[PDB]
Amino acid sequence: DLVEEILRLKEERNAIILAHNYQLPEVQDIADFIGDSLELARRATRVDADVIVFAGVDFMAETAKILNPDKVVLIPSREATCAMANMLKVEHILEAKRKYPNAPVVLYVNSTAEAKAYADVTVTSANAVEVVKKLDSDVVIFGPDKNLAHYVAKMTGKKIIPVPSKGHCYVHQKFTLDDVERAKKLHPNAKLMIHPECIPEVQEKADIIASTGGMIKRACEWDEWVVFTEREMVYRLRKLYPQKKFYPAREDAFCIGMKAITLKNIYESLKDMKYKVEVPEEIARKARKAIERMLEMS
Ligand code: SF4
Ligand SMILES: [Cl-]
Repeated sequence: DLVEEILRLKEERNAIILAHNYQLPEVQDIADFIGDSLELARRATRVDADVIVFAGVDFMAETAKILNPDKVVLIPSREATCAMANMLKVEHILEAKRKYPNAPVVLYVNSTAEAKAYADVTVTSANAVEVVKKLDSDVVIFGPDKNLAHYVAKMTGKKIIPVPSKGHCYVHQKFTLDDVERAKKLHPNAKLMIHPECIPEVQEKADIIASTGGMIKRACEWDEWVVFTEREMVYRLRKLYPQKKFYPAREDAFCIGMKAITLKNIYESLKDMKYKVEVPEEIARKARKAIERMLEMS
């Protein structure tokens, strides 16, 4: 019984389990806190636990370690990785900076810790517009997601240069205008909640544009929603609001990296104290500073 074993080991290890909204239902069901990556990392800084088991992808566990350097942070599989974050290389940032010497570098939190060390400021989907509006430059380097960059450009009026030029999340890139039309045909009383990682023409059809935390916040505004994000978010929303109706926008919006994590490797993570997440000191210090500037600018 993996659940019973996990619960006992969590107590033995003085551990907290943090799960991203895209984790499998059986993982969400054993987590202590569920949410998006930055919010989970922040909430753990106020928790008296010795060990964090991060049920999510590598950059999320890295952010938890950056903000909780004094805790052991475990990732259940090193194959839990983010294809979008991995598209942004330090080279891309430096090459972009050498080309636009006066442009600030704004890093979406969905990005490696190493990339964060070169950012002037980080952003979440929820604070990206307010942060970028406060930058003096009308030209901004933004990464790694070109679709979020386009949304920020629209809402700020600034020129936003995506780094890398084609950075994107393959899960969110799948959604199309045909998916929007089908959603309205199959669920005519639903409103559309759309992640800003979706393509701009799909963003324009949204009733609300928000990442997963904002979807949870704004779900109270209507009783039926079609959800344009990774499909496990539907499970999360149905558990939060059993009185509402939620429908996935697609049959295939599946993040392979998120689903590298299973109940069995959460058990093995606590049993064997693996896999330990470490962040080099200089990267961690610089990544912290960009995050702190984000919170001051928002
Ligand atoms: S859903 Fe997209 S952005 Fe999130 S971890 Fe998976 S690949 Fe990365
Ligand atoms: Cl994600």
